[PDB]
Amino acid sequence: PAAPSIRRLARELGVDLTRLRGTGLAGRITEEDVRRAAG
Amino acid sequence: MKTYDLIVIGTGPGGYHAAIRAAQLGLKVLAVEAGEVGGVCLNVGCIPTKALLHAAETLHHLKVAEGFGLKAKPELDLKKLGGWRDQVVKKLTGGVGTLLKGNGVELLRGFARLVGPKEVEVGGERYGAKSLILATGSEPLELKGFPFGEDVWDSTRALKVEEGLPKRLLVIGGGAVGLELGQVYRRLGAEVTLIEYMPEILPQGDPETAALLRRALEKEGIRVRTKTKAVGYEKKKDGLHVRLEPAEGGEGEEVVVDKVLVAVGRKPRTEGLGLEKAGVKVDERGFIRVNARMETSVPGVYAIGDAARPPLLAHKAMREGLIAAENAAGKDSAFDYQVPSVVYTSPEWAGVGLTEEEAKRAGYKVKVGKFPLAASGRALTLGGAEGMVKVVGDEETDLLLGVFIVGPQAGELIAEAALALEMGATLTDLALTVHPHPTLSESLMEAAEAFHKQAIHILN
Amino acid sequence: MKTYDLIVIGTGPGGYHAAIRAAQLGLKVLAVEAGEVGGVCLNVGCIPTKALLHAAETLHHLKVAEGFGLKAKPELDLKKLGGWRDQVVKKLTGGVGTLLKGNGVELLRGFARLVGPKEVEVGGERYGAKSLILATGSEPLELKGFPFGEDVWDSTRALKVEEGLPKRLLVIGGGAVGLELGQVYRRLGAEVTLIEYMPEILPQGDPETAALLRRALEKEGIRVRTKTKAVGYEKKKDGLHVRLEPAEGGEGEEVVVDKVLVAVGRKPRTEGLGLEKAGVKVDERGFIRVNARMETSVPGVYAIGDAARPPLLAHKAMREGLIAAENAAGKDSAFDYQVPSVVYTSPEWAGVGLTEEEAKRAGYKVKVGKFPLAASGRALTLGGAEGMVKVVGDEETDLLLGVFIVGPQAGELIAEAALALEMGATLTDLALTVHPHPTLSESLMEAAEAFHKQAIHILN
Ligand SMILES: Cc1cc2nc3c(=O)[nH]c(=O)nc-3n(C[C@H](O)[C@H](O)[C@H](O)COP(=O)(O)OP(=O)(O)OC[C@H]3O[C@@H](n4cnc5c(N)ncnc54)[C@H](O)[C@@H]3O)c2cc1C
Ligand SMILES: Cc1cc2nc3c(=O)[nH]c(=O)nc-3n(C[C@H](O)[C@H](O)[C@H](O)COP(=O)(O)OP(=O)(O)OC[C@H]3O[C@@H](n4cnc5c(N)ncnc54)[C@H](O)[C@@H]3O)c2cc1C
Repeated sequence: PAAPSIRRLARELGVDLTRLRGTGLAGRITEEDVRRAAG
Repeated sequence: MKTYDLIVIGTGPGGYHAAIRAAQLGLKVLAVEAGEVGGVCLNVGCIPTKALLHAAETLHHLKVAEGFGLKAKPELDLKKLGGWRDQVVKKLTGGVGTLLKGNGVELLRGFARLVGPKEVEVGGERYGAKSLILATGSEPLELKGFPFGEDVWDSTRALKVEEGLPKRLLVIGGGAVGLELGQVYRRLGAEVTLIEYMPEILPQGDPETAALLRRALEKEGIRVRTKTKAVGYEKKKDGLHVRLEPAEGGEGEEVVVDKVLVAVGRKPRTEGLGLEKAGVKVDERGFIRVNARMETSVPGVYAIGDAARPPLLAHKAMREGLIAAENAAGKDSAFDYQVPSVVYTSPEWAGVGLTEEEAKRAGYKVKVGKFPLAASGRALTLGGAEGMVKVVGDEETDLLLGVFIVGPQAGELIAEAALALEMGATLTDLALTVHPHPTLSESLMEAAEAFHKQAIHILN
Repeated sequence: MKTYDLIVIGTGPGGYHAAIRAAQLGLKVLAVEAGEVGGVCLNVGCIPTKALLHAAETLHHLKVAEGFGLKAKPELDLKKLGGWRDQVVKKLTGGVGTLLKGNGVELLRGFARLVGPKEVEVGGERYGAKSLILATGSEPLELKGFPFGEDVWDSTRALKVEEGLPKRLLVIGGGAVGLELGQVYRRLGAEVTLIEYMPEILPQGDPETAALLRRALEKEGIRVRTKTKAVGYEKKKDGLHVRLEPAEGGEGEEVVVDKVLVAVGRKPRTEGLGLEKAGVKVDERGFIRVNARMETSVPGVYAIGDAARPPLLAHKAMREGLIAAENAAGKDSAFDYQVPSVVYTSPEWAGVGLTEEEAKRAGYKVKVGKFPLAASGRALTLGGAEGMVKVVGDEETDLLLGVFIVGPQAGELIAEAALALEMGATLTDLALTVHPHPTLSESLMEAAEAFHKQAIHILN
């Protein structure tokens, strides 16, 4: 799963993490992944 | 005049955290408290119980200490102990009041009852607010055939160890409350028999680590009877004749004790709160229905802690209070965190995440790693290595699923496990973190290595 | 010429980890040990010192215990204490011997010396292998003007508390060894003065938390002199007249004690090891030059632990042994981990990551969060707070950079911080992890809250 900070940021930016594909290590969702999806 | 953006009913861990966070976010808060500030945890729960447990452990460890040359004839004065306990509680509850005031929170004493969706009545006076946070906690659950009285105590009465220790004590309930108070009384000289209806104590936790705790308590002389239920009793001249019976029923048995401690659970304080006047939905068990945002069926009204849903734990209530306050302040927070649970007995018990059974039920390819404290150098330097760490993970993804610990400082070590889960750590991540040597925390690192069949301090 | 896949010289934390891991990976291993199996940590370092500290803390805590009704007239038998210490050490070293044999490792007792890149000579016999791992450790560093003798002790001699406690002890060195042994002697009844060349004790760690530890030690009667260096001494009828001077030199002052403990560092045991016959490069200080793979200047020859590089810590040596073993086994491993450091004094001190200064030098926009133990419910239930948690992070990315803790169990709590750094956690990740209440671990969570000016139990 995603780290607390990323999950919280996603709620703030209205991003649905279940629709994202992380670009981090093993598919890990990064903060930039969330920000990129946000706008 | 005087208006509020938020009214918080209850100043327990949940309530005072909700009030304070709301104040930090710029809301004008009114906190209502019918009894002692701080709630159950600070007044008659966590705090006084942990204080008693520490005193008992200090006394108890002197036996092992004789082994390294510390000779003494320790005598524990119960009246003095009670006084210290009271001192610790007063210091903390006074601290909560100071924090509330320091944050600009208005404290009102009295029993609050809703009379509408956004209106509360306290002592005949009405108060309204755009947001209401219900944090009324819970109370000891009464057991059929054992109504609370002079001979049947709840946890609150059991805390007053200075009011005469019973020669023989029967504890009903193998949860955190019964186990902790049971060990306190045993270490203070009472004979203690503890019964649990389920097959194992701490039925909500890992059976393997829980069993090790039971065995440790039995070693101290506490007679633990699992798969056993209390049916009733009758006061006699020589004491209370309690009737025990198998969980499924059958062979009736009687045990004679002087006092009975009933610790079979809690009941949410949601009756007579005016919920039926506000339109707030409550489930069959009495818990206020809430979603991830801690919101009830009424917009603007939130519920947190023991009154909202189990597990009935303090750190959970505190976090839920923060979420509710943040949402009342216009933010968008949700509770999606891992909640660890700790038993402060000695050895301690702690767990977080999924048990093997739960992980299996969820579809994971369950695999476990185990590390016994007997192989811990730190444990030995502390006078005794008794316990173990078990890690539960998925064999295919290597993802960590749960961690269960039995041993000294288990409650402190579980925080690392909680973080590991929150960060989506794999067993490899846990094993690769360099834990300080010698420390008890190393048991987590090694349990992970064991998961991979390559632990160093034990054969694989 | 007897041959093996790998020959490990030394069976300390690093060596025995290397030997075991290599064996688990299918290699035929020979481990050579010139003294006691288990090295410094188990024989004259970590283990016996932690044992003594636990006994001292147990005795010390009884004073606070009187506060909660525990009456006692403690009498500590030093011979019995030393006996227990020896007992703990024997159990652990014998344990390492059983692990080595249980893993199929061949143990040879004697002093190994290289005679070539891949050949070692022990007791006049030659042994060869494809890979060699040098894990020879270190020894107490001598101090100019204070040659070790009957009145000038090294850490090993200091451990023998049953050989009479001096009335007055002077400790030279404000590192982990000096502080721990200084406190052991103080708690056992001696007058103790500790001197440190640098501006603050634990010069490698955070100055703020280190200062809190110093003040705590000073409260117990231990006189700590910082920015001060010992130059020499003169033995007179009334004791040892030690000459002290400002770090940068200058006016001299004198202090009189009965014994002196020199704990200014360690010297890697790399002389007389045959390195000059094998082509292994060593730096000015005696450390065997190595890269992240733990490889020396000679292919197939690795060096780990104290013999390879500072910090001179056990857990570090252990991990390095695993890395060297894995690579000797054909894997592609490398050491690139956060290494915590712990001081087992009471309160304990622990740190991992970057200090405020290091972070700034690294180019980060430094921001800090602090949480005092005085605001901890758990600390109060344990007899009274005394410490703090300080988190260092980047105000722009919110990334956690370092964590420093002073208080009870600091050593156990730093592992969570180590994990956080390895997982790339932010201050928010830490603040959002639900730590159990009440526990000392909560201080890390609240320090993280404080970093964002929203801690609950303290005014921001
Ligand atoms: C013996 C014992 C030991 C425990 N040990 C632990 C432990 O170690 N760790 C742990 O996590 N948990 C422990 N718990 C459980 C923990 O105490 C609870 O989970 C926690 O206190 C719940 O917080 P809360 O804010 O929801 O409710 P509570 O703390 O119960 O607080 C609710 C507050 O609301 C007030 N109130 C209620 N109704 C009204 C009303 N109508 N108007 C005004 N005020 C009202 C109450 O008087 C009270 O002060 C223990 C419990 C017991 C009994
Ligand atoms: C008083 C004290 C307390 C300490 N407390 C701690 C603590 O709490 N935590 C911590 O992390 N660190 C602590 N340390 C430091 C820790 O002990 C070292 O970092 C650790 O022992 C290093 O492991 P090592 O395997 O590299 O070396 P060592 O443990 O020194 O082991 C090297 C081994 O090689 C053997 N050997 C050497 N040369 C040869 C040769 N030529 N042939 C054959 N055998 C040979 C030695 O006899 C020895 O057994 C402490 C040190 C001291 C002095």
